[PDB]
Amino acid sequence: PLQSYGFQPTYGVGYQPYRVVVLSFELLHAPATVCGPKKSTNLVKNKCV
Amino acid sequence: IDGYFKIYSKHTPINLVRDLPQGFSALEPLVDLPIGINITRFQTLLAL
Ligand SMILES: *[C@@H]1O[C@H](CO)[C@@H](O)[C@H](O)[C@H]1NC(C)=O
Repeated sequence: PLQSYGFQPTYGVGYQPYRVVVLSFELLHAPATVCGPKKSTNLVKNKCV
Repeated sequence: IDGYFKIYSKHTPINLVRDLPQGFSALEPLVDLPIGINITRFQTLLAL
């Protein structure tokens, strides 16, 4: 049922080994736990902002 | 609360034999847990 990949540097585009990573995620069955960075800026004082 | 699990803790000394003492104290929050699973009952754990 299994055949072995054989990769050599002589291979052209498409025949080369292409490492693939997929980031599958689950939607809102719980409080949010994983996400991106919320950017923060410098602090200011003595002026309404 | 809506999947969020909240535990409030308070450390305090006491000198009494068996029952709950009389007095006033408040429990500050310790940590909130974003678990998101349902609970129907609970059970305590001991040291053998
Ligand atoms: C826990 O069980 C209740 C019972 O109906 C269900 O409504 C609820 O969605 C369950 N919690 C989760 C996170 O699936």
